[PDB]
Amino acid sequence: GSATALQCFCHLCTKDNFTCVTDGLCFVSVTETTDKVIHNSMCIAEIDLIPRDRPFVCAPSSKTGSVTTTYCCNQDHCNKIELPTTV
Repeated sequence: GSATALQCFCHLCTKDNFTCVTDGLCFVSVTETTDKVIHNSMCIAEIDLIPRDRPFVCAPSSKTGSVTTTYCCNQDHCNKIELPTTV
């Protein structure tokens, strides 16, 4: 149950049930710049874990710019509802 199989509500899914089941985990990129607020939810596959040990993409040392609060979790459908504003 869950953990290895995550249905992460994703942005590009559309007819993919609005969510895609991953082999890795859930991942939302919330990057609110002065460009726009770029919040995109994706099902992060295990292959998409970069690096595979721990996707640093979920913790790129967001210091002040970009406001990139990356959601990564192993709960089902926890995608855009993980840690509240964690850089």
